[PDB]
Amino acid sequence: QVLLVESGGGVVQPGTSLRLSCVASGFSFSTYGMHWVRQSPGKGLEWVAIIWYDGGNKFYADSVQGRFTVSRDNSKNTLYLQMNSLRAEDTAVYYCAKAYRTSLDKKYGMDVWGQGTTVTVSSASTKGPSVFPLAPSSKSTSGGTAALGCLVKDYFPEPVTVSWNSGALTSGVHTFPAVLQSSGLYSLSSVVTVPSSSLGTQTYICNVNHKPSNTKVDKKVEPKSC
Amino acid sequence: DIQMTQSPSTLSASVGDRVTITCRASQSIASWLAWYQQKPGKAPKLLIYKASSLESGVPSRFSGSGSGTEFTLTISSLHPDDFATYFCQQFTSYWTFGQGTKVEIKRTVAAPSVFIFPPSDEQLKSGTASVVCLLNNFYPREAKVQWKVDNALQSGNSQESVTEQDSKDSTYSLSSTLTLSKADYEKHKVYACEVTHQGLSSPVTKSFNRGEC
Amino acid sequence: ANPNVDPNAN
Repeated sequence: QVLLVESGGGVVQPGTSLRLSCVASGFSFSTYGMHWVRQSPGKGLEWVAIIWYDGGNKFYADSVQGRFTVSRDNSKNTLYLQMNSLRAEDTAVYYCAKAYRTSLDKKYGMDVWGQGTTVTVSSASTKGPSVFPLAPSSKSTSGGTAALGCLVKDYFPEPVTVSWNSGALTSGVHTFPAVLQSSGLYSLSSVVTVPSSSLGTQTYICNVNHKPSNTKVDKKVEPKSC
Repeated sequence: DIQMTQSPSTLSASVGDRVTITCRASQSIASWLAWYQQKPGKAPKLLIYKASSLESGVPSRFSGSGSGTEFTLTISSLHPDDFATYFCQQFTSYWTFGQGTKVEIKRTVAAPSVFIFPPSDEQLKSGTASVVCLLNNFYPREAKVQWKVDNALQSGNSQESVTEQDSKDSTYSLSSTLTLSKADYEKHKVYACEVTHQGLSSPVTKSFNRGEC
Repeated sequence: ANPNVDPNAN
């Protein structure tokens, strides 16, 4: 089956350079035009560049013209996107896409895309998370159910993994997607709904792991007297 | 520059419903139009090419029509796997996309369970106070959350995060976090989060007076 | 060199 796999994304400082890679299998790469497309909340899906089968003809979006350069090594079945003078508006998921096959048509789109690679332009430094308890209380109870959790604040970069009771607790858990604070750091929250009757005889521990900083925190969530 | 606009932007439909998505181009693109489907965390997948031609493996319940400036994508009977975001794309002059149409699963109204979490003593010692309001397993998605401090509303320093629609019960959950310094935290007493939603007969307020916890 | 024409080998 036709398959494309992007690589090279990550966190990068503004004004620096970064080269992305797209690896093709399941078709004759040397005979197809190839595309780069990017997706961000701010600008939606936005085409970036196209390169002809032989690596000759290349066309670019105005947003990236003069800063980005597309290339390909047909011997390595690899498509490349060199990004220079990177700025914050270039933060997006970058997809690579195969041109539609030759037909009698005069205009050509694209059929198969790759999974995508994430490019984050930021000045932040790698920081471990501060895990704060979201304590159960009279104000976090509904019926016979009580909510409790762990606030994972001020970490960078993504991602953070959160488990409960070393993975033995798998029901009632909602770990929320991270939000980017104005500080440039990330903060998320993991919450679990449990029977209120168990808070005295059951220990609830959240296990937060941020691999970039090798921070592994096991916080026991104890109820507040309120 | 050819600009593609889609309608609706968001649609709530039940399984087995017939859904029609419309795409309009700023100028005539003849039939050089393509429809893509995108699920969260996944790449876009081509469904229809050149306005009407179904791609290989795409179920026949998908169909596309139109020429020139007006185009439509039709799903005759929605399947659980069809709930995703759909993009149109013109390929006559470069490649531009519509803003996307999100098709979400319609289920019975479920009121949210509201919980409020006061800042920890550990964080308050660090000069930062984060208050968390939790809304759990509700539908529809559009629950509204406001932070009232001494019955006065707050603006800025309030971020919301919402989960994807749950695969098991098609509910949503939402957290709103109010981050304020200890200095501003000590300035006032009553901290509250008021929730409004169709599942609730009246607004729900969870509150705590500073120093009570 | 038109962007939307056939970008493939044949």
